[PDB]
Amino acid sequence: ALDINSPEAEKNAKGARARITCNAGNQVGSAVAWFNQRPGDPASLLTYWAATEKGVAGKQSAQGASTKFSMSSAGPEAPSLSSYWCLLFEKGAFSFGGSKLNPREGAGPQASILPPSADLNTSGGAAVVCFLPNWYGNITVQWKTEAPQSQANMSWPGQAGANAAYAMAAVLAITKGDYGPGSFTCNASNRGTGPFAMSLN
Amino acid sequence: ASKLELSGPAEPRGSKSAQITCKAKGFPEARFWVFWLFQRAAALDWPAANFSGGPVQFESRFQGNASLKGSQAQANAELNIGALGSSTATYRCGWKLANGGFFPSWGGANVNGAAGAKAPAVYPVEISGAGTGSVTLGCLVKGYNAKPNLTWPGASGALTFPSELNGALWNLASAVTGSGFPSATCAVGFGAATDVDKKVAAA
Amino acid sequence: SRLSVCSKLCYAIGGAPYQITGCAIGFFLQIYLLDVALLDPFYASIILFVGRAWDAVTDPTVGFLVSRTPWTRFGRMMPWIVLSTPFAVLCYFLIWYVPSVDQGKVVWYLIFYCCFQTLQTCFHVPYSALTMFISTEQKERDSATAYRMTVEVLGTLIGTAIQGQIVGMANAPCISTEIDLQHVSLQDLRNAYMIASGVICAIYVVCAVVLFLGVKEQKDTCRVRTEPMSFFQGICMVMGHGPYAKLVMGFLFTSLAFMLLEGNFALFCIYNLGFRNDFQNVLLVIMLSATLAIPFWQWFLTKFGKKTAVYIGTTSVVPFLISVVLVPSSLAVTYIASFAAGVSVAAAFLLPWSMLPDVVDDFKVQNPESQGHEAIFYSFYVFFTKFASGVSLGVSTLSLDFAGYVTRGCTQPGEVKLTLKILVSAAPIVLIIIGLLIFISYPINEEKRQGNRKLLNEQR
Ligand SMILES: CC/C=C/C/C=C/C/C=C/CCCCCCCC(=O)OC[C@@H](O)COP(=O)(O)OCC[N+](C)(C)C
Ligand SMILES: CCCCCCCCCCCCO[C@@H]1O[C@H](CO)[C@@H](O[C@H]2O[C@H](CO)[C@@H](O)[C@H](O)[C@H]2O)[C@H](O)[C@H]1O
Ligand SMILES: CCCCCCCCCCCCO[C@@H]1O[C@H](CO)[C@@H](O[C@H]2O[C@H](CO)[C@@H](O)[C@H](O)[C@H]2O)[C@H](O)[C@H]1O
Ligand SMILES: CCCCCCCCCCCCO[C@@H]1O[C@H](CO)[C@@H](O[C@H]2O[C@H](CO)[C@@H](O)[C@H](O)[C@H]2O)[C@H](O)[C@H]1O
Ligand SMILES: CCCCCCCCCCCCO[C@@H]1O[C@H](CO)[C@@H](O[C@H]2O[C@H](CO)[C@@H](O)[C@H](O)[C@H]2O)[C@H](O)[C@H]1O
Ligand SMILES: CCCCCCCCCCCCO[C@@H]1O[C@H](CO)[C@@H](O[C@H]2O[C@H](CO)[C@@H](O)[C@H](O)[C@H]2O)[C@H](O)[C@H]1O
Ligand SMILES: CCCCCCCCCCCCO[C@@H]1O[C@H](CO)[C@@H](O[C@H]2O[C@H](CO)[C@@H](O)[C@H](O)[C@H]2O)[C@H](O)[C@H]1O
Ligand SMILES: CCCCCCCCCCCCO[C@@H]1O[C@H](CO)[C@@H](O[C@H]2O[C@H](CO)[C@@H](O)[C@H](O)[C@H]2O)[C@H](O)[C@H]1O
Ligand SMILES: CCCCCCCCCCCCO[C@@H]1O[C@H](CO)[C@@H](O[C@H]2O[C@H](CO)[C@@H](O)[C@H](O)[C@H]2O)[C@H](O)[C@H]1O
Ligand code: NA
Repeated sequence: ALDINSPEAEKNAKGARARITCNAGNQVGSAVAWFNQRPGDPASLLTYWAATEKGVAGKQSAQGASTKFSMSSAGPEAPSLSSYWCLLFEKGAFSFGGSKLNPREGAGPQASILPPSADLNTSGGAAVVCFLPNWYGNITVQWKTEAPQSQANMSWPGQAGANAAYAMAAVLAITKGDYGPGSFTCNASNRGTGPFAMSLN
Repeated sequence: ASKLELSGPAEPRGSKSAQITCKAKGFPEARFWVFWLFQRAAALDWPAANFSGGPVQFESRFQGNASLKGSQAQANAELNIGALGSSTATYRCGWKLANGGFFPSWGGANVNGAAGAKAPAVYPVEISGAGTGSVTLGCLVKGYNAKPNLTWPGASGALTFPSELNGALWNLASAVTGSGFPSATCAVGFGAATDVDKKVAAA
Repeated sequence: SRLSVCSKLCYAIGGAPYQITGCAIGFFLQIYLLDVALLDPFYASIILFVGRAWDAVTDPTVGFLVSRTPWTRFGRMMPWIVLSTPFAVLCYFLIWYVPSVDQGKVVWYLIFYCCFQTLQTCFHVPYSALTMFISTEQKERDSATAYRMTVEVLGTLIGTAIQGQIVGMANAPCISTEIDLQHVSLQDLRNAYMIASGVICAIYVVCAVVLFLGVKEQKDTCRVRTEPMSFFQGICMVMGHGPYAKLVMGFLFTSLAFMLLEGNFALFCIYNLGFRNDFQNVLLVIMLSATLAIPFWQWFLTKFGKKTAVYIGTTSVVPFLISVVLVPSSLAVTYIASFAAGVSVAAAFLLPWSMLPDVVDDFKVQNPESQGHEAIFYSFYVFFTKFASGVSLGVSTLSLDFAGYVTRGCTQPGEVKLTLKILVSAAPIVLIIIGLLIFISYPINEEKRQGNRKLLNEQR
């Protein structure tokens, strides 16, 4: 086949300019297409042959000779904030590489720990909830039941429309029989030069 | 205008055979190839393509798992999926331009390869107790097999997380950052009639 | 006070580039647009059609405007050549140049192709008028026309050789499509086409300044002031003639069969015969065969009768064109059939000019009052030939688009491989059959009556 690599899965743009790069495992002869895909929508054609638009606003331009192709959006608005894929049509086995844009904001994480309720404790289970509602970047969550644990489920939304901050839900499922290990702590590590620890006993 | 329309979501059980249709309007189907694409909330794969007047090509990964047919009397391309287990994804159908090799128009169908259908359980998680500015509550919905829509009574500060797979069921969390706490309730709704609403108390 | 041999040679050298490009373009522009410019075949079809139709439209209008051009100290034709060559040698190089434009390659190619054909017309048609202005002697003008023709043919050979050995040698990548599924690059090919365009432009400038140096005007002042200006009425009167219209339609249909053949033949040789690097050699074999066959067909026309010559000449390529779409792409068979095709091209182009003086004598016998008898014939022939060849090339490339042509494909789909075999063996065969039937309907019966008309030419 042929591999198409998009190095940056997430990119930061602030209504100025964005340059998305696609790399190829073989010289494709400038046979590269670029697709726009909003979440919940099918991929839509933007550029074929790496230099030709197909009924798109003029801010979406594309260049690239061989083995390194680029798509530039010099007018990036809220419609431009979506995912973009790069396809090569040099070989029989077609390929993609995905990439997404993100806005530019500040920083500052928040955390909150919540014990399982009595209704859940009655029905043979205990789910401890760790909420990280507003932060920017990437974050890591560790569970400490006086010892590290790696049996929790983690979920992350997209980006907030207004606050422009990411969130994270960590659910730690522990049975009632194993519900005596001491205390439960949720620790969040971000780019803040120190972890945020919230604990219950 | 060229447009392809696909069938609705399907929920096969384990290793059942699922057929996805793709009807095509606005162009002769026999002149252009039809390509199928694979997206499991990630980058795109290419399963196969079918020419409506002859040969059908498959990628080596999907050889024996996918079967492509084309009915030119109704211009409908059918993709048949056999064994499953990790194929719960979005299968897109799009016609290739017969000149270059790219895809101008796209469709999209959903496939969920799971088993079971149960009612969700709602737990109104609250704060164990502290004092620092505004308060943050929570609501946990665990143990279902559909797409819910968690809501709050007229409050727009909520964050509803994407559901995650646990066992063979789905779990979802919701967070609300409220300043004052006179009274709050969490309302959710299940794909089926299943739907209830539980208030959030203290401690 | 006659024309020098060096002056006539400079005149012919200056006239060569005209058809040269008209050949280089007619042989390689379809391949350049489909495979190097990376256009849709629909846009390539509309570019070819609109460009050739604009050339056909601009030829008589430029002729009429130059007929209204006054006399200068530089001449009546030399200012047109000297102010048409520098724009043309830029427009030609801007044809063979892939633009870095985000949208609208079609507009770029249409504008620069139509501008180049307009400026080539403004070069050529005053040069075509120049043969009556170089000298007042009929024998000197005939010798200059013979030198022009001989150089024109050698220039077609030279231009085909240059383009084939510049852009047919550089290897290029392909695009393996799904049907194919079981070191140079595209920029190198674009650079090769730009190099060929620059070389042909340099030859154009050199021959233009040679034509300026070696040819004067001698203050002819359009000879006798009396001349006919009834273009449409004269064309209708000429087409009302029996043998004249018969030769017009026969020559036309034959030139349509051998002008639809070339543009589809480049694609046919490169995609149906396995000759990705060898179609240039096939084209040079065809041109060399035509150059060899021209004295042979002169001897055949002088030996075995005029009518039988055009019977055996234009219909000789029919079994070979049937054979090439019926063999598994044999190298030697294609080479020998290309030799026979060059022989038939030489016959199809040489023989109507051989048959023309008999028709002219018959028209002079039937119509004693005649002014510009050929001047309307070659014209009408050029206009209809160019328009029909444009329409033919456009319809053929649009048929390739409807068949599903794959841009830079390594293996074409079956519809395209059928369409390229049809377009080199069915439509040229049909048009050659039509031309043969019209030549059967040609009533002068070669010289058997024409010499008797020559006896009437002795009467007048
Ligand atoms: C299987 C092989 C496939 C093969 C392709 C066939 C190919 C040949 C491609 C050819 C180039 C097209 C040639 C069209 C130009 C024809 C004119 C020509 O090349 O003919 C030479 C000479 O005979 C004419 O003299 P000209 O008409 O130029 O001057 C007359 C002036 N005047 C009226 C004032 C007396
Ligand atoms: C100036 C002269 C111009 C002459 C141009 C003449 C070209 C006309 C041919 C059109 C090209 C397509 O030729 C085509 O070949 C295939 C043969 O398998 C057949 O095609 C048939 O099957 C294919 C599927 O594979 C489909 O396109 C369609 O169902 C049907 O057309 C038809 O016979 C013909 O549509
Ligand atoms: C001698 C030529 C005769 C032409 C006379 C008929 C002209 C009108 C026929 C139109 C039929 C379809 O025409 C077609 O329409 C679509 C929609 O805009 C255009 O757009 C098409 O090409 C682009 C790029 O390849 C792709 O997005 C896709 O293939 C399609 O959208 C094409 O450029 C045009 O070829
Ligand atoms: C001399 C013969 C003329 C024959 C004309 C036959 C059609 C030739 C190709 C026309 C389509 C391609 O050329 C195209 O034209 C128009 C302007 O002219 C523009 O077309 C574009 O306009 C705006 C962008 O501002 C877009 O909203 C529109 O969707 C797009 O079609 C493009 O800039 C150019 O790419
Ligand atoms: C680049 C420079 C080219 C070399 C110099 C220019 C060419 C020099 C002459 C070429 C050699 C002979 O050229 C060839 O001679 C024969 C003579 O029978 C001519 O043949 C014709 O001559 C005259 C008309 O011109 C008639 O008697 C008759 O129609 C026929 O015999 C050809 O029209 C001519 O092409
Ligand atoms: C008109 C004057 C002479 C002009 C010719 C000048 C020399 C041309 C030679 C170079 C042409 C391009 O390079 C060419 O590439 C193709 C590759 O398929 C090959 O082409 C050759 O393959 C074999 C080699 O015996 C033969 O069938 C045949 O001679 C030719 O088809 C040769 O490797 C090379 O001749
Ligand atoms: C029998 C008639 C003979 C006529 C043929 C001979 C006349 C023309 C001379 C041959 C020139 C061949 O042209 C050859 O093309 C390749 C392109 O891949 C060039 O290669 C290079 O060209 C330019 C140089 O700046 C670069 O932009 C390009 O990247 C590089 O590939 C060679 O430098 C050139 O030598
Ligand atoms: C080697 C034989 C020489 C024969 C005589 C020369 C004929 C003309 C050959 C010139 C080839 C030019 O080759 C080309 O040049 C320039 C940079 O160098 C680049 O071209 C690029 O720059 C120009 C700058 O105006 C822009 O139009 C555009 O951004 C792009 O086309 C290409 O990368 C290269 O393909
Ligand atoms: C050296 C190898 C390359 C050879 C290339 C071809 C060489 C030239 C071939 C000469 C063929 C001449 O073919 C024919 O000759 C006669 C003159 O004799 C001319 O025919 C006409 O010329 C003049 C001017 O119109 C008039 O006298 C009259 O109308 C008629 O005789 C044309 O030229 C052509 O109709
Ligand atoms: Na000519």
